[PDB]
Amino acid sequence: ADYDLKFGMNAGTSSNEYKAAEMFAKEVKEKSQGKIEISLYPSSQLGDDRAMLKQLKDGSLDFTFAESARFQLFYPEAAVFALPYVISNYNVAQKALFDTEFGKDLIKKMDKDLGVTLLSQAYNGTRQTTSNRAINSIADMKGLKLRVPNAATNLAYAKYVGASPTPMAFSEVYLALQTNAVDGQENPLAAVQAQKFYEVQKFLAMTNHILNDQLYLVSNETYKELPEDLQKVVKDAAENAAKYHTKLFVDGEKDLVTFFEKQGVKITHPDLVPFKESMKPYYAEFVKQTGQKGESALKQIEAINPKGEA
Ligand SMILES: CC(=O)N[C@H]1[C@H]([C@H](O)[C@H](O)CO)O[C@](O)(C(=O)O)C[C@@H]1O
Repeated sequence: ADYDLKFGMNAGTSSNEYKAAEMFAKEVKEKSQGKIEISLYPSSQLGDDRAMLKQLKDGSLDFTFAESARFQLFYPEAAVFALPYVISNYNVAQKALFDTEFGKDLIKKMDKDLGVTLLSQAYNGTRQTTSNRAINSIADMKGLKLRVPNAATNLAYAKYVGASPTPMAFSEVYLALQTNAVDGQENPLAAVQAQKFYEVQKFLAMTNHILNDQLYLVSNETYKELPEDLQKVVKDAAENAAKYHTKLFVDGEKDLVTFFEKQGVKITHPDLVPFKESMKPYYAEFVKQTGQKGESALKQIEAINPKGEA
C-alpha cells in the first residue's frame, strides 16, 4: 500500500488472463515486501480495452492488457497482427513483435506516443467461430449475423467471409447470443469457456482465423515513480506471469474441444482453403490503405519462419 496499483481487463474472473494477473499481483506483493499491492478490475468495469489504454496514458490506471493488433488504432500498419491467416502461430507473433524492425519500432512508439511500457507478451489463444447453426463450410457464413469486437480486423474477417457483422463490446456478447440477436461470435476456445458462451451456442467451428497475443502494459506515469528495484520486481513478475499465461492457453487448446463436447456443443472442421482465399482482397485493401509501411510490415512478417520459439 505504499503503491496501491490497479490492473484493468476485459476478461472475467474465470479467465486465464485473470489467473495470470493474480499470479503477477501475488509475486509483486511478495517480492516488493508489501510495498506494492495490485488490485484487479475485471469484466470491463473500467471500460473496454480502448478506454483502459487511455487510462494508462493519463496515469489513472496502472496496468492493463492489449493485443499487439490493437495498436492499429494509432499505427494503421499494425493491423498486420490480426489480418486473418497472416500470422501463422504464436512463434510468428513473438518474432513479429520483438525480432523485426517493424515490431521494435512499434514498442518504442507505444512508449513515446502512447505512454505505456511493454513488460511482457503472452499467447491468448487462436480465435474460432461459435454459432447457433452448424458451419460446415464457408457457405454457412453467408448472412450469419456474426458478433465482432469493435476492431477493424475482426469486422473485416466477418465481411470477407460473407457474414453480416454486428460490432459490440465483450460484456454484451452473452446476452446477444442468448437472445439470438446475433447468430454467433468469434473468440479463442478459452474465452468461449470463461464467458460460458457454450451455454448459449450449440456449434463451434475451427476457423483458426486470428492469433491473439497479450501484452502486459504499465502506465509510464506509474512506472516512473517506482524506484528501479521495484521496477525490476514488476518487470520480472510480468515476464514470469506471461510464461504462465501462455501455458494456460496452450494447455487448454489441447483439452477444450472435449470439454465443449461434454457440454453438448457440436464441433465442425470446415475446409479453410476458401476462408483463406476470401481474405486475399482484404490483404490488397490493407496494402492500399496503409501504403509502403503496411507492405513493409507484411513482408517482414511473411519472412518469419513459423517453426521454433524465440
Ligand atoms: C486485451 C483485450 O481486451 N482483449 C479482448 C479482445 C480485443 O479487444 C479484440 O481482439 C481487439 O483487439 O476482444 C475480445 O476477444 C472480444 O471482445 O471478443 C475480448 C478480449 O478480452
